Amino acid sequence: EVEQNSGPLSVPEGAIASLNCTYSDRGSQSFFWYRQYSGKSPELIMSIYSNGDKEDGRFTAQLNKASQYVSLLIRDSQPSDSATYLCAVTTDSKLQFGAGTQVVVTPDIQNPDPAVYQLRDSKSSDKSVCLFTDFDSQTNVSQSKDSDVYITDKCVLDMRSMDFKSNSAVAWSNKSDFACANAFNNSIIPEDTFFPSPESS
Amino acid sequence: QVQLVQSGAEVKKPGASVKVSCKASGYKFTGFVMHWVRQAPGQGLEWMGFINPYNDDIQSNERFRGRVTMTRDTSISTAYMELSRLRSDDTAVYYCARGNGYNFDGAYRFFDFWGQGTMVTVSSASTKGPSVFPLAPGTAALGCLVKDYFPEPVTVSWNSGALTSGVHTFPAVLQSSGLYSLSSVVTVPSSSLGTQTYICNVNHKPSNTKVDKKVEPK
Amino acid sequence: GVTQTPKFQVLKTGQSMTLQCAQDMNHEYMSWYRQDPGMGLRLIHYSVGAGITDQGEVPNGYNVSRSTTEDFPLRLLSAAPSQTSVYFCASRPGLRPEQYFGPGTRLTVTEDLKNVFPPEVAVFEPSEAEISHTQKATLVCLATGFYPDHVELSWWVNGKEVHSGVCTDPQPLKEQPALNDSRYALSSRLRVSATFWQDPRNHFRCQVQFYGLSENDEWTQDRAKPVTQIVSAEAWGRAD
Amino acid sequence: DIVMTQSPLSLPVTPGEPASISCRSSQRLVHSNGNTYLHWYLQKPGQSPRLLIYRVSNRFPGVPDRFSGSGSGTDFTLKISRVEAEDVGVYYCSQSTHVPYTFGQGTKLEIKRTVAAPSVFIFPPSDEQLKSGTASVVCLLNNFYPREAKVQWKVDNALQSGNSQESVTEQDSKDSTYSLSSTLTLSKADYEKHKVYACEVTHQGLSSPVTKSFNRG
Ligand SMILES: [Cl-]
Ligand SMILES: [Cl-]
Ligand SMILES: [Zn+2]
Ligand SMILES: [Zn+2]
Ligand SMILES: [Zn+2]
Repeated sequence: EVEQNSGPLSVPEGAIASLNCTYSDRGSQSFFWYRQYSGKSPELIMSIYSNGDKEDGRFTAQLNKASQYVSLLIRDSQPSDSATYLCAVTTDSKLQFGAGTQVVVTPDIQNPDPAVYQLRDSKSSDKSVCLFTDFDSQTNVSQSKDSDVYITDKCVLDMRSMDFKSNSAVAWSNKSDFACANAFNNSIIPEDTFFPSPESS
Repeated sequence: QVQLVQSGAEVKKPGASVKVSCKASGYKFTGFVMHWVRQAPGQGLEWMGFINPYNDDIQSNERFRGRVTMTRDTSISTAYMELSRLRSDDTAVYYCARGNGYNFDGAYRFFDFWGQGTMVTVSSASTKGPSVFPLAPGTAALGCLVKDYFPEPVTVSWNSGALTSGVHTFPAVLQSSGLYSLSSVVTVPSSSLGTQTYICNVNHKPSNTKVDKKVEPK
Repeated sequence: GVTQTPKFQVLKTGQSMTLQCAQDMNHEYMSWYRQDPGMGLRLIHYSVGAGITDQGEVPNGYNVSRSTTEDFPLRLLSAAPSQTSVYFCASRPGLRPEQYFGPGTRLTVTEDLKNVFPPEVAVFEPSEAEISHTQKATLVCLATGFYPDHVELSWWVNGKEVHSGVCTDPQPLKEQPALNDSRYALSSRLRVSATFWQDPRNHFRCQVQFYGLSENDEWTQDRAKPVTQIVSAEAWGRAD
Repeated sequence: DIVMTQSPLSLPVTPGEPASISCRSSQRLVHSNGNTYLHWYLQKPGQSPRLLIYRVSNRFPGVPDRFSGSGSGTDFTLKISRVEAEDVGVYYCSQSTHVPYTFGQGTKLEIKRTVAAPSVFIFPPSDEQLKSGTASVVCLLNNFYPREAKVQWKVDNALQSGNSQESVTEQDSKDSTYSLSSTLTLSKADYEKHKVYACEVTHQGLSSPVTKSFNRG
């Protein structure tokens, strides 16, 4: 058996994501860390064979065979690092995997401008979505209580050429009472959230 | 394994009402339309109407409008068809049939699964369960005589459904008394009469009669 | 390296299937895993070399074969809804002790193929208030009412695929969370400068690859057979 | 209602031979959505109807590819390329484009096979039944062809009339034969005045009548 720390671990951008792993077989000789993005395959990022520290870019694997303990530290965490990290232990050439530890790296939003915008379907103006965006990583988005209102969780986009990152959550509904002023009513949003008028007719 | 299990046979008096039920299994009940089709003895098929269990939408054959009521109970996956002011020519087998269209699809206009049928007799005559007698035995014939019952039908099976080959269940005859009588026979190897147990399972639902008759050589 | 086909598959209860796996690295050891929420990676079967096969933790309902070093096919004798999972193939040298994984196979087993529905796709144009307030323009794409959860959403600007400024939800929402065979919805965003959106020469497309039935599958519904197909919505730049 | 008319209403066919059932409707069956909801069902004896062809030509999955349908306007056809013994039963054409849904009369497909004489068996009344004051003597004619059969009952060589009823089963799906059961009903007191009970069978498969008999009463 291989056991890993409880997740998701929320790590601010720039900070260290600390991952632990304990194994039961005392005769284990090879230790590995896999990174698995959502909907993707496990990718081997680190291997360690003898006690002490091994470094590779922003990763640092740490092994203590006496304490049957393996570590992975992620320095200067980027939202790019948000993935599940799996621990794998072996003796010779089966591989014993842990359940994983999901790591969520929240972006550093230095200039938030929280707002909810109404976006119209390019094919029909009747249909629209409400876009909650540009809020700092201190805001969390509650799921929909109503069954005919759909709300997605916050998502980080990075405009790489401008070095500009921003959060956003999307909400939509066929309900007649649905409006952008009501859309995120179940979440604790900033008091100064901008709500532009939807413009009549 | 989609299955539509209808309620048992009945006799109703002229002017009375009958409510036939049909319990669905093996699929999401609210997703498919349930139609009702009837068939008079030795006659063709007649569509009566349908119910969309999701929204309670119904469609009817004008011929039964004012008498037919189709309802459903989603908690017990059952659809009902109530037919009122029963006339003598309402004696028929009543079927529930599932439309093939899932989730509002137009394929609902053609039926994939059907219930077993519920025979309803419109009659002022009283129900009577049957008496069951053995028809004692290279190959030997043996059977059961299911005598004096009302109304139709009786079902007969052999060895709880484990003996099907060579089995002949005959259409009932109406006797001058007003009661029906029928025989079920089976031809088996002659060199098995003293080793294999032969039991006929007769069921007359209108009277709740369930008989298991052992048929042995004299 | 390690190859896996198909990427996605929808089966009907009782159907047969074989997931292909192949490595071009002369690895002796090949294994099959299934990944399920709650549990971790569970080994189904492994092969230490050509001609040798052995049971893993969960062998039940799965068959494997190793005629050659390159291929390790996994056969599903009779598809059951409990086999709905992600399947990973892996290969180790088995002499270096490191294991490499294939891309994975997302498999859904359903009681009937009438539950299969392709997505409807829609693009929602940037808000004028956002354009003025922030000098940026956000496009939102919705892929709705699809089943199974086997989609790939990409954004196309001027005929070329973009990744910068894009965010697609890592997991789709269940439209009916209480229901088991519930259809899904997925959203994505593409954010550009206001001046890029304001150019009427720029064309934006949201393309959704859906994996569903095959052209050989039987279908009796009035609606179009929900085959593997691309569904897309497009928007043009507007100097309003 | 839209009237659906089938032709022929009865169809004898030898296995291996093709068959065709015509269906004519009183109106055209194209729905406002473009689909023609004209279908074919087969009802085998003692069973519910079973869908073969939906929307003119579409074979329902699981149905053998020896069945096919075609047609347009008011004329539709169901074809069986090579008839098998199991195809016996009644074929209905159905229309569900307009409410109410309507069926044709039904076309009974009959399988033509070689002459097969019946196996004849006779059964005395049970002792349990005799206690009740009535006596049923049963004569079974098993797996014969064609359906034409005559059963004559004799008690002490005296030919009976008016004290027997019979019924015959539908053609078998496997061997294409019929079976007949005939019951002679006498009172216990009349049954007990006679010795010889006999049923005499004439069928085209028998060159001279077959008599099955028993002594007692
Ligand atoms: Cl009728
Ligand atoms: Cl006797
Ligand atoms: Zn009316
Ligand atoms: Zn007499
Ligand atoms: Zn007498």
